[PDB]
Amino acid sequence: VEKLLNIQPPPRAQWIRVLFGEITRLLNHIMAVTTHALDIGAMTPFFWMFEEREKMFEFYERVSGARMHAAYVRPGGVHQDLPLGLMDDIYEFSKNFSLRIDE
Amino acid sequence: KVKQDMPPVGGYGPIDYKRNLPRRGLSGYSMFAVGIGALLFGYWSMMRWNRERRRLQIEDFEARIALMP
Repeated sequence: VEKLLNIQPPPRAQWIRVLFGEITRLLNHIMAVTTHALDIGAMTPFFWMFEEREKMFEFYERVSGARMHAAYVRPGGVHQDLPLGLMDDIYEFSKNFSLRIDE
Repeated sequence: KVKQDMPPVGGYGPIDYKRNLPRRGLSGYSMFAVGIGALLFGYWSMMRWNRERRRLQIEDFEARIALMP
């Protein structure tokens, strides 16, 4: 809609959009892998990692004010910027997610 | 007033993405060496105990044969 409508979102909108873009990518990848395990066998990794996924939705619930389908994206940029103190939590998850995925 | 948007003093400290999967050093062939070693113990001890049990066997047959008449 932006492209066709000749608009650019302000920079901070673009950055937030990127952030939650790659966060969401972390979601869909961790799901695809884990559920690919559970389908094949391997009952547990589904559990270990979807715990962290629950932390991810714990982020969304602060951000957009709902769990999963809440939009938080518009044409001409996102609305309702992050609640004060969110990026701390984002940082904290991103800190040791590396350890857990290596697990 | 001032603006309440998030970003703190820069950098949030470092973060480590890269993969790490280290540390197993017990494995040369030497794993075979310790396992095969354990076998080499088992056959020793078990050898001894079977010899002893044969000794007992003869002794028991001696009980019976002394009984027979």
